[PDB]
Amino acid sequence: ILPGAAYTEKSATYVNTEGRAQQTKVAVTPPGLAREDWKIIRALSEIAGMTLPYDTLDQVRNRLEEVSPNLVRYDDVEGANYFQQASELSKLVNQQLLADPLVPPQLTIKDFYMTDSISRASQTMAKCVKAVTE
Amino acid sequence: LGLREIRIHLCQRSPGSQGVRDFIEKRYVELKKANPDLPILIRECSDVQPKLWARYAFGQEKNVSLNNFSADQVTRALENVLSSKA
Amino acid sequence: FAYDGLKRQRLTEPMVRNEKGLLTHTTWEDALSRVAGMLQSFQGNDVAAIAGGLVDAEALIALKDLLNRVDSDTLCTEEVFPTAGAGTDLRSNYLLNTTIAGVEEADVVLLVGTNPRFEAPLFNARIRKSWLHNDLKVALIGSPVD
Amino acid sequence: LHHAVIPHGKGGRSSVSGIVATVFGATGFLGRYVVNHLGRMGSQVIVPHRCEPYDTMHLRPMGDLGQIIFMDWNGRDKDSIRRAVEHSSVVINLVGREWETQNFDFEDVFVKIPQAIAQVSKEAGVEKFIHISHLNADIKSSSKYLRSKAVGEKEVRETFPEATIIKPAEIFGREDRFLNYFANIRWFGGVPLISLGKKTVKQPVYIVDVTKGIINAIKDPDARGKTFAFVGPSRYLLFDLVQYVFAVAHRPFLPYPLPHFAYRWIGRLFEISPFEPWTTRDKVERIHTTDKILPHLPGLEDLGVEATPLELKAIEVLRRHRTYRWLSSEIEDVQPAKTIP
Amino acid sequence: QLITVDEKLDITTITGVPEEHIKTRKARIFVPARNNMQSGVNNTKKWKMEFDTRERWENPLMGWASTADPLSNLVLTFSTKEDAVAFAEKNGWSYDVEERKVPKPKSKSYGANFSWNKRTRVSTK
Amino acid sequence: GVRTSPTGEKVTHTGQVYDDGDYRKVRFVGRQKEVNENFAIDLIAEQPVSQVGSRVISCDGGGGALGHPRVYINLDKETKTGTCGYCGLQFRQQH
Amino acid sequence: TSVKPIFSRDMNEAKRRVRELYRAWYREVPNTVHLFQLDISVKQGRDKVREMFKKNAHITDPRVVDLLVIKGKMELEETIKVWKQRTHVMRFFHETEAPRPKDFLSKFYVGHDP
Amino acid sequence: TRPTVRPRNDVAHKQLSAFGEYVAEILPKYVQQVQVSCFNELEICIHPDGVIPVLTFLRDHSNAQFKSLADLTAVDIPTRQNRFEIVYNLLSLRFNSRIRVKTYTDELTPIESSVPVYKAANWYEREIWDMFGVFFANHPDLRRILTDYGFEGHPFRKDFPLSGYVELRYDDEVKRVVAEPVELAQEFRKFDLNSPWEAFPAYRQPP
Ligand SMILES: NC(=O)C1=CN([C@@H]2O[C@H](COP(=O)(O)OP(=O)(O)OC[C@H]3O[C@@H](n4cnc5c(N)ncnc54)[C@H](OP(=O)(O)O)[C@@H]3O)[C@@H](O)[C@H]2O)C=CC1
Ligand SMILES: [Zn+2]
Repeated sequence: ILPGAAYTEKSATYVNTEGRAQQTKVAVTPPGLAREDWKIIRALSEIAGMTLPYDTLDQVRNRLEEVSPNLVRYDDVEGANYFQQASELSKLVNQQLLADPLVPPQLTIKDFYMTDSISRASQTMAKCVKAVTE
Repeated sequence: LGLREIRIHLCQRSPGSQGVRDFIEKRYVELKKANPDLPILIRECSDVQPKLWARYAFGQEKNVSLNNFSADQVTRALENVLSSKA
Repeated sequence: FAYDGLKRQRLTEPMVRNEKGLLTHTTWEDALSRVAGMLQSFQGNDVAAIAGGLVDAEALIALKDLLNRVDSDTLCTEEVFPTAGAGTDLRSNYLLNTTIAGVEEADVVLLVGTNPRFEAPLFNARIRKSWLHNDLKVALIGSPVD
Repeated sequence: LHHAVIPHGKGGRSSVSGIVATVFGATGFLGRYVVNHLGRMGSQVIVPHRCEPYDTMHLRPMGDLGQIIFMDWNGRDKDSIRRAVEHSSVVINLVGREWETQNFDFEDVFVKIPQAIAQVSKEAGVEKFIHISHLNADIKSSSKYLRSKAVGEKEVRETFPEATIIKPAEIFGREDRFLNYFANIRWFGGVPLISLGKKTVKQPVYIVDVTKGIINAIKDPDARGKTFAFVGPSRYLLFDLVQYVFAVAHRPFLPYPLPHFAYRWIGRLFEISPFEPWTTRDKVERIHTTDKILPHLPGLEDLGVEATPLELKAIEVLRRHRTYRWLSSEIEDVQPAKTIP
Repeated sequence: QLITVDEKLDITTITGVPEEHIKTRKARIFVPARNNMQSGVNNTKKWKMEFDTRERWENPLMGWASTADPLSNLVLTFSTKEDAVAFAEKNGWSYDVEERKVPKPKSKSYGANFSWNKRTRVSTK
Repeated sequence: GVRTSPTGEKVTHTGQVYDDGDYRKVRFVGRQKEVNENFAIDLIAEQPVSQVGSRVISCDGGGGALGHPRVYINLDKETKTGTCGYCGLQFRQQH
Repeated sequence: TSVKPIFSRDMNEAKRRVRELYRAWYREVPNTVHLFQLDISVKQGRDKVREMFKKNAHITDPRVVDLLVIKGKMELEETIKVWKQRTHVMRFFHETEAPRPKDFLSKFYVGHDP
Repeated sequence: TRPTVRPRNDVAHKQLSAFGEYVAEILPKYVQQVQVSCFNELEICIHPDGVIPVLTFLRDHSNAQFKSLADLTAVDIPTRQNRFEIVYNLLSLRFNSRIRVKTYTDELTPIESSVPVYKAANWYEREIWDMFGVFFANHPDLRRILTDYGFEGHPFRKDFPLSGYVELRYDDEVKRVVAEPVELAQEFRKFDLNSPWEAFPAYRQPP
């Protein structure tokens, strides 16, 4: 088990459903011996004699730009095109639609409160589930 | 030492990426049909120089500038990657 | 209100399995060395990784680069997306291309197999805003959720 | 790790080193440097003291608020030892005396007390134990001091098998009884030496080197159960060393030969003092004992410390032994001593 | 008599800052978001420059929040984004600039509450 | 009331107590842990509920301007008592 | 880019003032060690002086150089007149600061500071 | 004369306004702005080249006679390209009047020393150099005055941290006081005090 940082404890990049990249900021530091997540992997790569070529947060974000240049365009919504090509390729292989009706995982409010590891450990979220089921 | 992944960066509106835009429009569908299991990641971003990235085994990457290439030149840059593996 | 989960069940120290098979606190030096030793002894499809829901992009690319350097390409996510056809080759295949603010300009919305109220509460709030103010017509294929 | 001992900060005065250390014998030459280095990085230091609280005051500025804790103890009261070690993660034993007293002989301070501290520490779950012995410890030694060190070092390794045992040569520093001892022979005119100091070799080590070696032993997992020998970088003839001491201090050097039986007789003369004897028979023996060569033991370099030459620090100890005429003389004015290659 | 100096302004060597706190810091240039607990907008007028948050730990004696970051409380105020960027450049700090967020102009109408045939009709006042 | 932990250390009115294994309790060896004995949570419970004949009562803690700011307390719910938010005194509406 | 100078019209004149300051410091180290009764050698003192000049070798603005020289002369005067005490002279050698390793792994083990 | 409101004095306001433009008429080469506050204090804002001509005129002119330099100080405004405002407060005993003269400079531009005009300015300029790092040309003896020997930085700049960068303690090993990076047992707690509601409409800046 390698203890990493939560989203409140690191400056990290997330892309929302629009494709808009945004970055968190460090509010507090990770607890105990926990460490920034990308540093753990960079540290491991050196111990295994496979050192990744970036020592700072700025450099690893340069590496992000080399893989998908939109991941460093913070707060910008970058248009994506070629829906025609995607539809053309989506016809090549036919697959069957099942008879199962489309049922979402969350059907009422009680299913809304505990979905991730943080919310599952929240005592407040447990109060909300208890409130809407008793 | 084979080919693992191809990435194509381009701008949606710059004239320098026009050839890359044409290639995707006309030849990407056929290119993907010949390499079903080859990830060919197209990533558009405003005002970037078009580039072709190729990742080989054990994380070796090389990139080729596609700035002002015509659609025919893009097909060669990709043909060299898909064949002259390394 | 979920931030109080950040003060509970936290992982604060590296852990390894002891000789009875139970997790015990150890140093960063010891923990990484046991991981590095295994990483140095496996190649290709013998090494895989799974990224969870709250993982940042910096860790994602760092993990990908580390696994690629042992010639592994099994970098997976838990959340499925069909790979048939364009797969993830084209961003438009897996994006909300109309954008959230665009909901306010739509005149029809078709929701297929989703419960935006709980999946994206603020996105659903945006739909109700357009339903209220632009007389948006909304139709849903799926279960009749509220 | 218990949450309260996870290191935090940048290794400064207000940081948290994670070290909770009981330092027995912290009120002496080696104690003040060890406590200084622990408090520098925000360790919790427990200082059990036998002395009058006035004599511990110099330790108070060494740690942030609440980080130095003082307790009373008695080397024969095993309960008082338990109170001082039951909360610590490491225990350091620096207890020792260069002369026997009416109440405590070399066996008490070098065998009984070190054994009792190690025993209580083991029973109390103390995880680390650092014990200072002596480089020249030997059951065959002609010095009771060195014979008791050999016995005490054996008993410590049995009570606390995982102990780190450190064996320093003669340690030189500002408050040492080494360079200061030679410089203080000047009040008797000539400098007596057994065989004119040509039969003895010493390899003295700087105080800060020993201190840094102790601190690294605490943090080094490999140091558990080992025995180290802390020696300086150079071996000198006792005659050349004392000649260098008088040159650095710019005092006239008048060595003369004194046979062993004669030196012993004067040693007893100074043992009459009920206070702190200027010299003793045992002290004369240890100064003229050759510093053992122990290639099989690890040393300071094994703990990361780079031994400090005596040539760079002698002035720091010996400048105060000069007269006004020579006070301002610089370090390079005196030529070094012949080092036994 | 004036002289010509065409190089960029770099005062990092005559400000006396330790090198660690020049090259390892990350200044954020932004206009503070409105506190959502209040409607007043007077605290969203000026540009601010702050630095990256660093470790705080509990003081063993009291439990107080200790820090070793000298810049933990440093916040500067600037009239414009250009002023803040220029200050960051000459002092050698890398920085991120966040564009000002201005509330969208809204179309408000009391009459819509009583619409004959629209959904904006309110059921209560 | 002030309890003691299984280690014997007294528990404060805020529930503080060094746990079994916390080194920081060495600061109390040879000295003592200062602990106020009069727990205000228990003292305020000792007070009796005051019966009033109006829907709304006011409290200022007593002593006039030596008390706390004057507040008004609603006594319409019969399932519970109105509590002063400053001093904790309790009120109830008689029948 | 027309700015009022401090002393030097251009870098050529500024580097002349730099060399003059270096000579003054270089000659002064032997007296500083002797007067302050420091336990370091003249070689260490002059190496430290050299290290202080070197950290600023990358400057190209004459005005910045002039201010560095002005401060250097102020520092030298404080030393020559024994306005400084031994503690001030020795603060250049940071004798009590523990080593802070400057490689990624070492920092990773100790904390979050980059 | 409402009891809680400070009363106005228009006679002083008028007199100071007239003298303000009198100074602007006589020294147009250097005067950039003249203003009188609502509590009757006159300020002359000048080009820095005019420090000596302007201060000499106010000291020696028969209709000015500002013989006393009450105060000389600086203010740091990081948002300005010339961040340092230099402020001279002068007193005229003959006319029982005060005047403020203000100029500006940046980190790298020297200001002419006013010691020739006012011997009082000597230590004030040393303090400004010490606390702000503004260099004064032709000062007979410019050096730190308030900070510790060898102190690095200029504490009164807005970007100098409140607690600085180093702190002192006594170290037994080296037997002297040493300087080490600052660590605080309790960090200073920054308070955000400003109300989000405007207080003074009369001073509202245009949007
Ligand atoms: N040249 C050297 O200095 C060398 C020293 N060592 C060993 O290092 C250790 C310390 O060295 P140093 O610090 O120089 O010795 P010091 O005599 O300078 O200090 C000795 C410490 O032991 C304590 N002590 C002595 N006798 C008793 C006693 N009967 N009961 C309780 N406490 C006692 C003293 O406390 P109080 O202040 O109350 O007397 C003092 O704190 C000793 O074990 C010594 O043998 C090893 C090699 C060389
Ligand atoms: Zn009340």
